[PDB]
Formats: sequence, structure tokens, C-alpha cells
Amino acid sequence: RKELNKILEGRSKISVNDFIIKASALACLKVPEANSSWMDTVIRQNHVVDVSVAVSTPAGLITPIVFNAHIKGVETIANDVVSLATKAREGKLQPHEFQGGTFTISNLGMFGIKNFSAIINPPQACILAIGASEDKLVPADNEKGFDVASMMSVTLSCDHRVVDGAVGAQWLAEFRKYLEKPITMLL
Amino acid sequence: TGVFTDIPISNIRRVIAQRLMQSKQTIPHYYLSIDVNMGEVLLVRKELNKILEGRSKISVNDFIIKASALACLKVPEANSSWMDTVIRQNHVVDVSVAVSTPAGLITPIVFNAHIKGVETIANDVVSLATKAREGKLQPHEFQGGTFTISNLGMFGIKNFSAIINPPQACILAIGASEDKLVPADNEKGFDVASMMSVTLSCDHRVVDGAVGAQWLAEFRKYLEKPITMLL
Amino acid sequence: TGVFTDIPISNIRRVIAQRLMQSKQTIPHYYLSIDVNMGEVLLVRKELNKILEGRSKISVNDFIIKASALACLKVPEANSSWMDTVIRQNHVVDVSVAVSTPAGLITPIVFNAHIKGVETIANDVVSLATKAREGKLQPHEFQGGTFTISNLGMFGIKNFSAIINPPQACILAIGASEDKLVPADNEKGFDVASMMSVTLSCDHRVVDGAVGAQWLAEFRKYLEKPITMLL
Amino acid sequence: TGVFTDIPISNIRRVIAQRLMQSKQTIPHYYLSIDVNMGEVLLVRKELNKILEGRSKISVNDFIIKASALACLKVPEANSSWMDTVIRQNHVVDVSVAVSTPAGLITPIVFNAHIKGVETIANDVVSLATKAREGKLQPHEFQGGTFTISNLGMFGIKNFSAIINPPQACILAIGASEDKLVPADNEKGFDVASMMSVTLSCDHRVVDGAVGAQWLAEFRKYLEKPITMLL
Repeated sequence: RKELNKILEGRSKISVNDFIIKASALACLKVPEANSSWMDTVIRQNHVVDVSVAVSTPAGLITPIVFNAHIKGVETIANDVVSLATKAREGKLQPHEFQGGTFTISNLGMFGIKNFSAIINPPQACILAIGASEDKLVPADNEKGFDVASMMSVTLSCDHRVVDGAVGAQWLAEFRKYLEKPITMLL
Repeated sequence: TGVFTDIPISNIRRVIAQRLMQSKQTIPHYYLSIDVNMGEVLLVRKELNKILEGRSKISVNDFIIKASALACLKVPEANSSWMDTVIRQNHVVDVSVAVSTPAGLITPIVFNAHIKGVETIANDVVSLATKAREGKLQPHEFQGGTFTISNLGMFGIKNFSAIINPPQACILAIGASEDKLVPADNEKGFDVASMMSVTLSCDHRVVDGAVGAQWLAEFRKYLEKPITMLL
Repeated sequence: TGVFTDIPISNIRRVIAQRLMQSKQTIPHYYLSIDVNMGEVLLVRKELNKILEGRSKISVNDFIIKASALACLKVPEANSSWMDTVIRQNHVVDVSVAVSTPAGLITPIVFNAHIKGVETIANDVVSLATKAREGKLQPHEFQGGTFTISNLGMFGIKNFSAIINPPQACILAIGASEDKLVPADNEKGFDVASMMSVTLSCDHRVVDGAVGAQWLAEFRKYLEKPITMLL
Repeated sequence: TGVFTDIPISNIRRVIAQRLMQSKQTIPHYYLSIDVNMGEVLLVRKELNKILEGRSKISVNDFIIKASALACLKVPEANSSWMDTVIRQNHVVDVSVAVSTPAGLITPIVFNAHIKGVETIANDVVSLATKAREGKLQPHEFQGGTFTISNLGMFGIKNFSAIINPPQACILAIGASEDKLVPADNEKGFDVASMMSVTLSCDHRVVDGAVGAQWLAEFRKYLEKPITMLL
């Protein structure tokens, strides 16, 4: 993110939430069950990824939707998120701009929250919850024997009648791999 | 054999020759050449191949196709076309790759190359190349496209200037990658770099010199900072 | 937008395309490339800019225009023209400079460039470029000339091969100046030099290969010993 | 003199211009460039000149002609021709050398250059060049051939792209030999090498890109290991 911000000499600003959205869309592509839905009679599997981001507007909560997030770069995602957040804080959003989607992301790391467990929207099947990033003290094989690492804890709230435990665990593994090797998003 | 032997021309060769002659007569070609440092792609490709434990193999041509598609997105004129009455600008990027099948040349088309990752591109290119060497390709699988890429670096070619297809407007030509000796500020004063020379053959009635130069600049930036392809 | 959007062609673009197509069809182009060491011009220009305390600004393109005019004086064939029945040899040098205005291309003409100093040339080029970007140019101010120069070194282009205007016979193409690593006899054994690559596109029915090579040799000598322009 | 003087065109110049125009209109040219290390030929030629104690003088152009003939033997497509109805493949190699006589250009033909040694080639080239500068050449002595070579390294030209003769299919263009600074594994880390750049202009309806690249690879191998010409 720092290198990309240096490259974009004021053209755009890229946040960590943009990489999170990109990794979520790619993981939903790899594991389609987390992007599916339950409709009693039938189970609908979506081939496109619409990511509804939760923004804490000081009037409640708003859910701007980033459409086709699986085929967009981090810069387009960042611009869309910024514009939609400004419009949400203004108070002017079309119903289709915040009602719908296939996946949901909620971030509360700005408030110091370490972990939290969100609630699934009725049509969707999963929701990702992102907490604060903190410098932990992980073991290492160097001279000291330890190293400082910036760790972030994420909780996925799955619908068990659509997503199995192994399926959700695979989704989390792919999400973690995408975020821990960012060049993998090129593949 | 004697002094000379005359080989009759097949109908496929005849029509290909007629098309090439018409292209060279109608399209005013002009050539723009730049040089690209490939030391970062050489590392990114190695890391991605290590990550893909036999799942897939990624070549440098795949990164080249990806960078070409992204540059065509940024500069739409190189992906446009001339139709006498009107100029057609394509919003999707179809990249026709030139493969030297030992029966002539074939042009497998990678569709929607601007929204595909390097792994999907690599798999598509491998499958299409195998089918082309087999000899079974549908007409829509090798006729059409919006951009064309030809690579001859396997043969040691340093530079070359290709010919534009009649409907399209540009064609990229990739030569061999060689270890040059560029100046550096270190103790020795020089450093070894792997350089690759590329020539873009543009149609001057569609692409201006500044436009083609911008396209080459964006292509070079994408290839020399591979993480920029995330944006 | 959809899949593609067709952009209608303006009359100016249509006539320019027709002229370029006719030029490429009628003129047999052939390209000759050389390399020039610019380390002496880089010092002469700095000294002249210091001497001119804000009175004027001299660019490298001005020295390039001056050297081109002097070389055209020495080798008249590159300044000649083809008129089917007769070959017209011009005794004056009018240099048409290609400026990439963000609406296409413009060709301001510097007249009598063989008997003008670099300061007059610089002032004329600056004024004509400002007028071209404004959009107000008389037809005689950009239609005609005897020699043509196109520069694309600002865009990082290393080499390119331009297209001859139908009446003229040659066109010079200037690429980027880069710090190479040439051999030297000093302690290290090498030295850094600023090199620039130029391609002359000659009309072979007017200019022979040896003639074009002599023209390039004289141009290179003028640029590599700037004091020679006094002679 | 005035402003301009019109020079009438001779019939020889008129017919040459018509032939060149027809060639450029009908033949779709495409250019392939490589670089050759000449340090071994520079030693072989010196040794052979020492051995020939004034009996004959061997030039680098003679080794170039020999390597061209051998490469045409290995890859027959570059020595072929296009005749609309049929493609004629020649089993003998006639090399037309371009000599810049100070009256234009002349093309003395060396026949059966694939089965002649460098000394016979050198003697034939010297005699034909003297006769061409004299001005007495039979039509069969300069009209025809299967391959064409043009050299402009005496004039300092680094690269150039020539024009194919209408009956033939390829033409080789040789530029100046220059001492570059290539990387090396010795103590310093670099080594000085004499490099020469050659461009082959192929007819794409007869010669494919891979075919031309193979021809250039064989030519480079012959020139970089001169003992290979014994095989």
C-alpha cells in the first residue's frame, strides 16, 4: 500500500480496506458457497461478487455496494468507496446503491475493537468482520528469538444451512493467503 | 533438383499473401521502439511459480499480455480501428498472440484480457497453442481481435518490425531479453540488467506519435513495476 | 458505452489521412540510424543560457535545427524534392518542426534556418508553438518547407521511424537522450556518455544510401563539435 | 542559382525509380535485426592476410558473403522468389553486392557464392568493383541474382533498413562495427567486444518471421565461429 501510494503521486489514495475488499472478492470466486444465498425452495449461487461495505455514518449505518468487485482493481474500488461514503454522509443514496449485494464487510478497527461477531443480512449467507491491527510478538529464529508483527483478527459469520465449517475455513484460508502474499492477486 | 524448383502456392497461402499485401498497401505504418528492464518481472514470475506448486506455469509472455491489455485500457487509441467512414473504438481488449506453428503462423485470440489474471491467460494461451499445433481451430478462435502481439525472442532476435492486420491499428513486437551493462552509483559504477526491446507498429491515420509514445510509457511502467497491475 | 463506440471522422482528419496514405504509397521510404554524443552540446547550451541572463532560453532542439540546416547546405540531396518530371533542388532550408499539440500534430515552419542563429531559431520556435497551441496559424505558416524534424524524446522513445511528407524527401526523427556506458582508456576503463539516437527516413528515388549516410555524418560532426557551426 | 533549380531526370534514374516504387508497392517488407560479435573474424582475417603474402587481400565483406551463402543453403526460403502463380526456390546462391559508385549504386553479382572460397570471392568482388567504377558492365553482370547484400559501415551508419529488389525476397543490411562494453565474469566484470548490427528485410508472403530468425541465427553462428564454414 505504501509503494502504491508513492507511485500514485496524489492521483488516488489506497486504503487497507480496498485490499480487504479485493481479497474477499477473489476468495468468493474461489469458494462460491460463501457468495451464495438461501431461498427456501432453492439455493442461488451468484457468479458475480457485489461487496456491501458497512460505513458508520453519524446517523446509524449505511451499506454502499461495490459491484463487480472481482474484476476491479484496488484503485477503482478505492474511488468507488470514497465517492459512495461521501454520498452516504451527505444523505443521498438511491435504493439500488445500498440495498442488495452478495457479500458484506464490516470494519471496526478504527475504534480499537479487537474482535467482533456481526449479523448476516437475511438474503445473504456470510459477513466478514475486521478488527484492529496490532503489533504482536511472534516467535522467530533470529538472534533475539522473536519478531514484531502487525496482526489483524477477522471473524466470518456463516449461515450453516448454506456454508459448512470446512467450506468457511477454506474461504478464510484463501482470504488469508491473498492478503499475506499480495502478488497472488495477479493470478 | 537442377537449378531451381517451382513450388505451387496453396489457396491458404494465396489468401494470406493477398491480405498482407492489402494491409501493407492501405495502412501507413510507423514504428516506435523502447527498452524495458525485466528484472522485476523475472522475480515476480519466479515467486508466483513457487507459489503455484505445479498448479500452473506462468511465462513472461503472460505478463506482457496483461500489461498490453492494461495499457490499451489507459490509451484507447491503440485498441481502436479504422473503417474509412468511421473510427471504431473498442472498449474490450482481445489480444491475438502470434505462435510460430511449424506450418506457418497462427493467431490464437485471448478474449477479455483486460479483466483476466495471469493464470487464466497462461492456461488459455497454453490450450490454444496446443490446439493450434494440433491443427483444429474454429474460425472465431483465430480470426478477429483488437490488439496483436508477436514474440521472437526465443530465436535470438533483438529487434523487428511486424505488419499490422488490416482491421486492427497496432501490433507489438517483442525481441530477446539480454543482460546489458547499465551505469550505476555503486562501488563499481555499473550494474547488469536484463533488457528487452519492443517495437510498436502504429497506423498513423489512427494513432499519433505522442499517443503511441504514451502507450509505450504505460506498458513500460506496468512491466517495470508489476505491483502496479493491482491498481 | 457498450462493446464499442464509433467516432465520426472530421474533414481535417480525413484529408490528413488521405495525404499520409498517398505519401506512404508513392514514396519508397528507407531508414538510416546513427547515434550522437550530446555531452558537448549539453555544455554549450548551459554556457549560452548563463550568458543570456533571462534574455532568451535555448533548447537542444535549436542546436538540432541548426545542425540539420547546415548539413542540408553541405549535402543538397536531402533538401531536394521529387516532382515526377523534374527534381527540384532548394537552395534555402525551411525546417518544419513537429509539435504534439493536444489536438493532433502541428508543423510550424522555421524559414531560412541556415542563416539564423540559435537564439532567433529558439524565439521563432517558441512563438510558433504558442500560436499553434492557441490554434491560430496561417496556412503558409505550417504548410510547405523543405526539411522536417520530429522529436519524441520527451516521451522516453528510444528510436522511431517517421513518414515523409509527399513533397519533401527526408524527415529526421529524434529520440530520448540516455546515459550509456562507453569504453574508455582511463583507470576504470569506461566512461558515462549521454547518447541520442536519430533515424533519417529518406526517399530512395531522390536520396541514395551513401548520400544519406554522408548527411548523417555531417549532422553528427556538427552536433559533436558545436564550434564547427562557426565555419 | 536563385531560390531553387530543377534538375531533369535521366532515363536510367527514371527506370530505377519506377522499379523501386513498384517493389515498395508490391512487396510487404518486414525487418529483423540482430547483433554479431566480430572478434573471431577479425583474427581469422588477419591470419589469412599474413598467410597470403601479398597474393590476395581478404576483407570482412568476403566472410559476410560466404556466411550469407551458407545460411541461404541451410534455410532455402530466404533465397527463394515470388512469381504470383508459383514460388521459385533457387538451389544456387547468387549474391548481389551493393557498391556505392560515385555515380549512384551498382550491384555486381557473385555467382555460385556457396561453393567458392573467400579468396575467389574477394578477387571477383575487387575486379567487379573496379569494372563498375570504370563504367563497363554487361547487363548479366549486374542484373539478376538471388540474394542481395548492402554495406554502409564505412560511413558510420549503425543500422539501416534497405529495400528488396522486385524479383528477390530478402536483402541484408550491414552497419558499422563498434567496440561495445559487454558484461564478463573476469576480475573487472566487463569486456570490450566489436559488435556489428545487421538488419534483414524479408518479404512476408515468402519468408515467415521464424524462418528469417533462423536464417539470422545461422548467419550469426557462421560469423561467430568461422571454422564452422569448413563443415
